[PDB]
Amino acid sequence: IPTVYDIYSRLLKDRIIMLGSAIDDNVANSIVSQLLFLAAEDPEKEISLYINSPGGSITAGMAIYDTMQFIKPKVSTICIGMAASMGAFLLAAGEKGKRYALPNSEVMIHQPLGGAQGQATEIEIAAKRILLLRDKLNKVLAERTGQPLEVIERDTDRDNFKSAEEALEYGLIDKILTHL
Amino acid sequence: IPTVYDIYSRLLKDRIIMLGSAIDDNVANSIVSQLLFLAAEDPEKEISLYINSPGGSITAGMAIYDTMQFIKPKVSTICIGMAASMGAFLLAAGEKGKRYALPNSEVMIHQPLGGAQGQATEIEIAAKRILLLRDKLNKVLAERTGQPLEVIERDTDRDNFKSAEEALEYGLIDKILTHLE
Amino acid sequence: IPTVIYDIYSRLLKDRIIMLGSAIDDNVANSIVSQLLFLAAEDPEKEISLYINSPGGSITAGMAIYDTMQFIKPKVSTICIGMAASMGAFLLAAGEKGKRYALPNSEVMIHQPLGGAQGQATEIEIAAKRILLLRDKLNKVLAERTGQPLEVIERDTDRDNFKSAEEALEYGLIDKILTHLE
Amino acid sequence: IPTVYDIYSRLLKDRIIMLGSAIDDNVANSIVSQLLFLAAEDPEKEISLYINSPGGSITAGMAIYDTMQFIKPKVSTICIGMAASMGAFLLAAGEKGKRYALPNSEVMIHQPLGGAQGQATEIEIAAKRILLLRDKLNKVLAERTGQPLEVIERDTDRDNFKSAEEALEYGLIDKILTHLE
Amino acid sequence: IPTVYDIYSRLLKDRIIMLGSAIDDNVANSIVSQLLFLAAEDPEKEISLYINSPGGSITAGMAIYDTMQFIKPKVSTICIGMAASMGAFLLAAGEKGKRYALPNSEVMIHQPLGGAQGQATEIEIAAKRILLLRDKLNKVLAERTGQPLEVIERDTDRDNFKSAEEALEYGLIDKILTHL
Amino acid sequence: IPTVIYDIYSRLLKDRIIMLGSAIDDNVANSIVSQLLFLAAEDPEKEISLYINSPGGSITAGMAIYDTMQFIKPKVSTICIGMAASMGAFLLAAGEKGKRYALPNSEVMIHQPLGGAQGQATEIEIAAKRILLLRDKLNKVLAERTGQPLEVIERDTDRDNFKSAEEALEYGLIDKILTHLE
Amino acid sequence: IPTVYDIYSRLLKDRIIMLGSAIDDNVANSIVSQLLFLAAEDPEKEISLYINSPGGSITAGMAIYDTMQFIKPKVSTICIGMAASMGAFLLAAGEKGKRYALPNSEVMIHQPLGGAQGQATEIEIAAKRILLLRDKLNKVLAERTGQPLEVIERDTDRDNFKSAEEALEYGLIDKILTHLE
Repeated sequence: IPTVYDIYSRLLKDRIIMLGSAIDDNVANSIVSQLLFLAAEDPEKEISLYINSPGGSITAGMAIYDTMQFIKPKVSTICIGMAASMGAFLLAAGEKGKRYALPNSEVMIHQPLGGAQGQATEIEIAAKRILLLRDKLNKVLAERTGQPLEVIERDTDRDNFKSAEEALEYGLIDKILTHL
Repeated sequence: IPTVYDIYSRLLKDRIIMLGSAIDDNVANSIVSQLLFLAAEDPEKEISLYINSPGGSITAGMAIYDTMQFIKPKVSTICIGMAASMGAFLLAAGEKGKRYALPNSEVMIHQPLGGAQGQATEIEIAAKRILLLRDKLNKVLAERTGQPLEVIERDTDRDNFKSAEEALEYGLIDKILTHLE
Repeated sequence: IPTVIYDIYSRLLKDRIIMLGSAIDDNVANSIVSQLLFLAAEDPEKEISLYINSPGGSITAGMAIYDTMQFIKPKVSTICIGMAASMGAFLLAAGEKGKRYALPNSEVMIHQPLGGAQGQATEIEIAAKRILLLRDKLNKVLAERTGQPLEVIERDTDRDNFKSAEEALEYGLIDKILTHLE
Repeated sequence: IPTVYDIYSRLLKDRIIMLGSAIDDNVANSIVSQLLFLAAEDPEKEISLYINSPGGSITAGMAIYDTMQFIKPKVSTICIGMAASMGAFLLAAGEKGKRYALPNSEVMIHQPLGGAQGQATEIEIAAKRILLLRDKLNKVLAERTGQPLEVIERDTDRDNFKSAEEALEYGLIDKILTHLE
Repeated sequence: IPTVYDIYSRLLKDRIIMLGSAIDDNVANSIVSQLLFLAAEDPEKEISLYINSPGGSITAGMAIYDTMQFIKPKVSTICIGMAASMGAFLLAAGEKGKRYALPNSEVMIHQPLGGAQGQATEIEIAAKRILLLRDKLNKVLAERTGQPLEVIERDTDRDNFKSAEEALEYGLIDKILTHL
Repeated sequence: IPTVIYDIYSRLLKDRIIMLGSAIDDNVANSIVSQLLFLAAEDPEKEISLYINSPGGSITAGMAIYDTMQFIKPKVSTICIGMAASMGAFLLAAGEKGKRYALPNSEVMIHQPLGGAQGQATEIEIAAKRILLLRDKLNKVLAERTGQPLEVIERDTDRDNFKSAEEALEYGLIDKILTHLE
Repeated sequence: IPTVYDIYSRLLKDRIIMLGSAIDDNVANSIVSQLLFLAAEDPEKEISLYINSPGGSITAGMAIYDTMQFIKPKVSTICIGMAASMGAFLLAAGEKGKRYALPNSEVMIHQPLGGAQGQATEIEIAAKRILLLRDKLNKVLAERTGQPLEVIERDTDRDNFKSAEEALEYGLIDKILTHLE
């Protein structure tokens, strides 16, 4: 980032948030803070969230997600480059009707990844958790896309890569931008 | 973090503290300092503490906890994303009636983790300590939630994960926010 | 990066010039896209110049830049200075047709995508199928930008293909080889 | 931390010093510098030193200690979270009558830790030193607490963990907070 | 570096660029940017490029080189301390007649270094490349020095170290400064 | 290091106070010497105070400080706060005779030089000869500063020698033990 | 390095350059830049270069050296603490008559260090180079000191450590200071 004053900061002035990295507790905390701030400046005006991320932590993602739905402003999402795992999720969380993607953008969805370690009990505790998480997310996706849960389930069994059009068709995005 | 003033700093101007990392001596020291500062600016106005943390050091946590109860202002807590171990604890420490959580927030509670090393004596010294710590915390939770000690004890024997509603039911939060203002 | 005259790269951005002099990854892409978006907001009418000296990078990170370039109103002129390979070469070719330059000793290299699979037969197939489409997708874009028929681009990028400024001009990657600015 | 003026710095403006880390030559040097600075701004006004530290170097600690007793201002200490080894020591060094601690604060005291390496002679040189150090410190504690040396000696043979009340009873703190004002 | 407002920056104010490190994509990018900037401030005034470098990437070097020949201003070069590989090259790229070097400066030239790895084909692809690179550079040197290609070729077979005078004689520099 | 107007240590320098609270190496010496030189340029008349809490350091780095102290016009007062060993102790003793203080529980340790040789017999001899002279050189300086006869300093620094504030006062390292700042 | 404006920078304002580290391409580049800058501000006024360095790269050194002789201003050198290898060299490069050193300063000179690796040819290429370098430097030293080349050669065969006086006698410095101003 070129200190022209942060570049990303000047862009925030026009109500634009840039997510171009993996999603972890830290990134989430920043983006959530940006969202909260924008909502305080003008809870009326729209917000744009560009997304080019490989995914990240399930919780960190939901923090962003909920924050988006929580604030008054409508958050428009634009998948630029690539949006997978939570990244894809967040793209779909954008205000229905304002979820865009560029021509060669790419989108990928899949079931949750995790790990258990310890006693049988402990592992069960973790397996039960992740499974609910999977179920919780799939349901959210169903609403955002329109696909029936059954589909989302079978479709995210393994890495599912989709093109912008394929993404439009599935119900992840609403339109493919070409000129600004 | 952006500089459009430090972002987290501008948010502090509206009396909002952001905890989005593990809790250690350092983080505790920062948040306590923020709380103390806010209390000096206007000991009358409310304070909001967003929480998305995996937990941390028992002592570092209590430092925050006590500081919250100590200052005049009422600290409102909002679990955003995830609050476990001390994180969950702090969420519950928020002014009764103003402890919120978002729809897909998640909350986990459990007994303390630690380690002993050395002579039998030394290990006993540590085992006796941690056990009291566990007991001390559990009692605090009982008050904050309303659950009887017995329950908190049995319920935190091993990692206990709860949804926002499950959290509301247990007495950790008071309401699940969905719309702002 | 010398502090004053404040980032030098920043002062250069003031004259609407973006410098890409490193590999291309999610991070770099994010910065450059941000610069492009910013410039388009300042004056969607004026031209933009993107100097390029990069070894290539992530396919996605690249397309992000690519699409952003085609997306914004301003016309993005590209100048291969030193070296432009993989996505780097690609981006050079994405510059507004007619304003894609390269200096005398610039060098340009193109090739098919690199990647890796790991896991069950299924998983590997999933990856092989993906990369292959990616290759195909990119090759098509190149055909348009260069004028070469897909067939050529395919056979020509089977293995690292190094080209000189002239060879690059001939292939249709650049339009002119700059020599001075008086 | 957050820059809204560094936060720890703004807090120093109200004459408050934050010790929330282990104590080493470096930390000591910073805190001593802060103390000296505050004494130059107004040698009349009180100073507050919040403490949440695991302890540290015996010398680094004494530097702070002496500096506290040296300057004109009276240094009030507040154990927030946890104060052990030198940390505990410093808490006890606070101006008698103004050594506080919050509800769930925790305090631990113990004899010195060290190491020798080399020739018999060299080890003896080190053993003789540390032993005097132990003795020197114990005496200081006796004065600050009121306990007779005999007690301090036997009581710090091995890690001794105390609760806020237990700490009040021993004579380490004077009062336990709860509500500011 | 110390503040004067950076020191290397204040020196840039008098139109002086300092190259005192190896040459890599990054360094090249910085220096090229400095050159472009200076050319925008006053395409009429001269520019001075002090050089004390062990060499670097062939491409990173050429980027600098071409940029020097490309801009309107004349770039004067001064080898201070040591200039080898590309470093030497850049010294020779300075505006003919204004390529200086201090008394105990030292200059070294040599053929390109690189590496191949993989299938016979792949290695051939790399060998063919580097060889052309060598040839390309040698030709550039011939022009800048005046030496016939034949000489440059045989002379750079292995590390060739030259003193300021030896450098003057070869045609790399034009004069050895004593006290400006 | 809390920046507040501005870095704590800097504001303290404004009142002519230098803080040495770390080991002594080429770097630290360079900073402290620079501070001393600066203070001497601001007012070569006014006194300077050098607080010391250091484990010691490089013999040369130390002497650099030492000489600089004796070199400048201002009189440098030293205060051992916490601990002063090896060069640290040395520097404390270098303070203007009469203004070398120490707090109640300060501690001071002195000892002969530490080093290492490596290589040919010759090379090792070169190093052994050097360090020995260094030891001798320093001991002499200490004799003057303390008042103790060389013989004593020699025998007394054969192995780590730890001294209390009083023991330090008695030896002649400090002049008075402070109790009030005033 | 305390920000008063930075100490080293304020010192540069009075035309003083501080070299207190090993000498490498980077340090050389900085010091050269400082020298060039000072020469632009007032090519008439003298410049002082304090030196406390263990030595460094032969080329990095020469860059400084030549730059010193190149600029109009006369560069006065002061060995403070220690000056070895190139460091010693630079001390000797100071304007004859203004090369000082403090009482306990120390100065060490020696022949060049390096390394070869590869084919016989390659090694010869390097051996031939370093040898010329040694010869080149020795000659410079002869001029600066007054000693005949033969002496410098034999005298730097192996690490040669000299005291301030020994340094004065050899012709490296001109006077040993003892009172500034």
